[PDB]
Amino acid sequence: CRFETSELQASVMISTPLFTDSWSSCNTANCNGSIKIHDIAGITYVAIPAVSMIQLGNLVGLPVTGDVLFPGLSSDEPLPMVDAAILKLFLQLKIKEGLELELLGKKLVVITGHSTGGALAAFTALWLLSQSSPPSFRVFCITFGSPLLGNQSLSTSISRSRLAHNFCHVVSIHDLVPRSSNEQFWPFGTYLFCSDKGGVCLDNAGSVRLMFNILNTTATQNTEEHQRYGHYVFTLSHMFLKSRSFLGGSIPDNSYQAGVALAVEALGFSNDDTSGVLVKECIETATRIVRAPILRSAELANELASVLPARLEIQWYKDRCDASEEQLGYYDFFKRYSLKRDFKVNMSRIRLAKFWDTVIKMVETNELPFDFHLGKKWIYASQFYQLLAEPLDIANFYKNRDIGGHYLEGNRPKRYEVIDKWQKGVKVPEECVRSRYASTTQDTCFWAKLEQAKEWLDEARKESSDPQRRSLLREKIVPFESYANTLVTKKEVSLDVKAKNSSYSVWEANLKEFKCKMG
Amino acid sequence: AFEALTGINGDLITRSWSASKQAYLTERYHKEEAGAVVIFAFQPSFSEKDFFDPDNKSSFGEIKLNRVQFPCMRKIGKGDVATVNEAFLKNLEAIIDPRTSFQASVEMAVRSRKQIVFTGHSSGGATAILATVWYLEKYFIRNPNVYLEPRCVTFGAPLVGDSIFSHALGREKWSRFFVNFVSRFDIVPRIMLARKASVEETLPHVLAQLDPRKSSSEQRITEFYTRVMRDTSTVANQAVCELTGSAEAFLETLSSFLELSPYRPAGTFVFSTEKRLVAVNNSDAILQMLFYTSQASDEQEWSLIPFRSIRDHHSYEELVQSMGKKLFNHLDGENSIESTLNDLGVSTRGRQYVQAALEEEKKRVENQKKIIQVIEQERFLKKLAWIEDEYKPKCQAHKNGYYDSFKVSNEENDFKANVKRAELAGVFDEVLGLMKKCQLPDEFEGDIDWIKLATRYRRLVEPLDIANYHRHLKNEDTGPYMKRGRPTRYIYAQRGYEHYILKPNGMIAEDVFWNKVNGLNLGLQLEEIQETLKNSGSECGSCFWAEVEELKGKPYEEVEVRVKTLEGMLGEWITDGEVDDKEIFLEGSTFRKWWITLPKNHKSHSPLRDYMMD
Ligand SMILES: Nc1ncnc2c1ncn2[C@@H]1O[C@H](COP(=O)(O)OP(=O)(O)O)[C@@H](O)[C@H]1O[C@@H]1O[C@H](COP(=O)(O)O)[C@@H](O)[C@H]1O
Repeated sequence: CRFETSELQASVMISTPLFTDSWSSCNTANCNGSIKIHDIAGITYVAIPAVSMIQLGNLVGLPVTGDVLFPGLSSDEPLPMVDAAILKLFLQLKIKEGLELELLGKKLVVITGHSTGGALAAFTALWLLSQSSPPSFRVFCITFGSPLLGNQSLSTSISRSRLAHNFCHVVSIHDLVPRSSNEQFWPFGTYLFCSDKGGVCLDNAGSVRLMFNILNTTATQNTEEHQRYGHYVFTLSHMFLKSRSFLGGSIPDNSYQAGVALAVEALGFSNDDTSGVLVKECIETATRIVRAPILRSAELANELASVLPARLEIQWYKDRCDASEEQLGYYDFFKRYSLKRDFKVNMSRIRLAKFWDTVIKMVETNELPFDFHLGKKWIYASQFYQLLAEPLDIANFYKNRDIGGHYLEGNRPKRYEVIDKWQKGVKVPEECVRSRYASTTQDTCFWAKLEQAKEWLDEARKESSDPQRRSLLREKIVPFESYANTLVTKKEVSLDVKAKNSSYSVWEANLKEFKCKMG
Repeated sequence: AFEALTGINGDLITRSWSASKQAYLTERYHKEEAGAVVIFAFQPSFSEKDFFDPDNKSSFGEIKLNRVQFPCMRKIGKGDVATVNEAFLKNLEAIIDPRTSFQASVEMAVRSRKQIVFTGHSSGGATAILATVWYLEKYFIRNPNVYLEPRCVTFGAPLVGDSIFSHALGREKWSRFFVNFVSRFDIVPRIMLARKASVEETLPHVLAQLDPRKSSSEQRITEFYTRVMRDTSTVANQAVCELTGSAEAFLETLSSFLELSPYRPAGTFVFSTEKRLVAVNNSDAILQMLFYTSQASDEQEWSLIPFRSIRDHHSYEELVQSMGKKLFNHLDGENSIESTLNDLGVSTRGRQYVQAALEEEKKRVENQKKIIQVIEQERFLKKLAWIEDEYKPKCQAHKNGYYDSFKVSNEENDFKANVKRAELAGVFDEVLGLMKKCQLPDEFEGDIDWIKLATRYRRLVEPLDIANYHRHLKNEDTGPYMKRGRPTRYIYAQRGYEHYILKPNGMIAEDVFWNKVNGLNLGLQLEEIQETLKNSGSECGSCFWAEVEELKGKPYEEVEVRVKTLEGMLGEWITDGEVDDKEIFLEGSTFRKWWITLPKNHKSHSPLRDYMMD
């Protein structure tokens, strides 16, 4: 019942003006031997010339110092690397220092290039997309016959950062250059493999690599096929006048297998030859079948509803703690873990943690739509959850630890970092006049920070040094103290923080006494 | 057969064609009375100004409809109004103008229980499409009956409206009134799929060539045809990739960079070849077919197509005269479309995509059946029934009401009501999520049982969601409920119901509201009252409580207009079931406790004084 879209995605790209305009710009840049920046029909094209001299093939890590950084990509020691000649040519041509101002005020930018020009264009678009802020223009990158740019670590990092769809690499099926990089290099982004008969898109690095191997089993090697992209761009962009039916015999009745067979033919192989069978299997195993993410997202509302009673249980537990005479606040209540009410709400803590873990994995694996995390409903459901529950996960960590890192020291569950990032898909002014303490402490890591301030107050109890006690106080105690007092001042803590026997009230007392002791 | 499907017989088709021919000679329109039938045929034009309005600076000559004059031509929950060709709209407006006899003639035929037909060739067909909608908004929605049903019959018309226009025809169940004949290779139905800029240079010459007035060029025809089909290719490829939900991230990034025609087929389309007559309902399947039926199968046919594409704009005479010898069928209903599409010149790949569009409709019908089953099951309806028949009676017996009970208490029935609120949020948010992504049939938002259900849900549970918002102080995180807190599910419910109750009377909810406010004869000027009531809770009875939460903490002269507004809305809210008089005046009610604290002068003169004690 599947629907095969590799050829359709190729046809969408081919039918756009971007296809022919990016190529035109590439051709002009090649003829000039210089970068060309110009507007066609309201789109800014930055076309980087082909550079035949540089020595491709040698990997080096991304820059860690200088003016040219990629904070949006992994640091995690399967380290991303890129072609050193391309990095050097980027700094050599003064791309950053120049393009910066020549693009200010533009709103639609295509970065494009033939050959190593395309490798540099991809590097440049990656750089633009790898800053802490997104660029202030849409960025799209089309390459023609580009050699590969980096290693596997770079490619999976680009996928993980959700930048891969900003790239379309047009590869003529008889162009040796993209298929001929050394084996340490990996593709990233979507590949449009193309022939005289049409195009096929593969968006998955494994499928692209497979196709590279398949194509390397075919025949004629003349270098000048690398030089024929103008012919392919022209032929492809004019195929809309002609009616194109299946040219083999047996179009397989089944709708999915039919679209696959047509894709194989669009690459120009016959579904009878050995090569055509390999191309078929490659296209067939590119898709990886799931339930429609649009439907999955809609029905996920019922699953959020079904897990919500656990969040309500945290709400009820929190109220009951507020009403308890011990006045610990529900953070310290749950950390103490004496009562049956503590054991009961812990079940709910676990249920909610597993649900939001499952949701976030679905997001990572694309079982949910690419823009799922931008829906207001999910931003606020996850925020409401986090507000109530993150203190309990903090308390569980500190109550189970060996005394044994700190929560905020590589021990925060991933899902809370993701929820944090989702919070940026909305508005965040609207400071309202608060008439009482917030229902839940607005910094959902407040208690972790307090636990660290507690440890630091104790180690400054050890003291001896009366000017080194000051460092601990000047550097790692008073900052948290005034942070807390502004949170209390603006009423951004919940009332349980100011419960007489909460660890915050205890710490506030200890510190005020210590501060009388030494000016 | 054809008649069975369209409620239109061959005699009606032939008379429509004659009238359309007739309208060349008249200016604006020509009226043909014949038996039970009055036909209004509209004059085509063949100057560029009548396709792309010279003062329209957009790229496809498009403009949003007037929300007051076309109150159904919109998405209800989302609000977005439909879009149409501005030149065609302006032509219709000049015809509608009271200094012509058009309105009088239409009114007379309505007074005589006549069957009204609007018809036209070329852009007059487009004018017909708009005239039908005008008529459906002026007459039909006010008193729907069978004698009042229109018919609209076009021949080689260009496209007219966007997807919202088509969708709104589907919601009101007006699509059935529209039949559009298209001769296979006719270029005019395809023209408006191209960007203005793509066809600007050569369009005057080709329109002149299509005008039956002195033909005396192959380069211009071939360039024009090439450009229309290039843009049409982009439109069709993007549309089928989009409607199937394939490659969403890629498409959303590419979309920023593309200008694609919003025009979509509206109504049933009937494609005509030498041997077949093919009727198709689905707008997107038709769009794909507009592209793929005009492709060249080999070099000779390519040489021929552009010329044949101009000349086939005048094959409707032979079309209507050969109707009865052509083999008829209905693509959407056929369970193997291969033969039909082969006969229409649709390649294997074209067939994949026409099939995709039809299949997406079938998925929408499937999604709707799943939703209907969930909402008709009693495990579902019994949550609403529990809040109605257990929770509310128990809380009002407690003398505080279910709003306040949910807002402050912690008993087991309040926790139960919270659980059920969350579950109902799940069901209705799923439906909303499907509608936001166009996953349900066009009709769903107009379905009476769904409107009744969602209205019961809104009146019953929106107060609990307002209680929820304020109990956890989210109003002090993200502002008043009515601004940023209100769930979109309740807005969709409110709009569905408002449209349901107001459309037979030709009224607009916002106008109803402001006229009520003006009748309250408050002591401010118009602009001040408009400022004061911005984002207030008094536009919807199920938002009563949110308004109360905004007012209760403020001095009376800060809020006197808003207080008087709320009190003015209360009596009709109570009569219509939007607000429960057993609830809001209880001793423990937040509202009751607040109101007795309003100055003696206001309470003595309030229309609510006989409801509460100090
Ligand atoms: N401040 C805040 N905190 C938590 N939840 C919020 C907040 N404001 C609004 N909401 C809820 O966000 C959802 C947005 O969905 P929708 O409007 O469909 O998104 P769209 O993309 O169309 O803009 C709403 O459901 C809204 O709900 C309100 O907030 C309460 C949330 O409580 P739970 O359901 O228990 O999580 C609801 O009571 C309702 O008042």
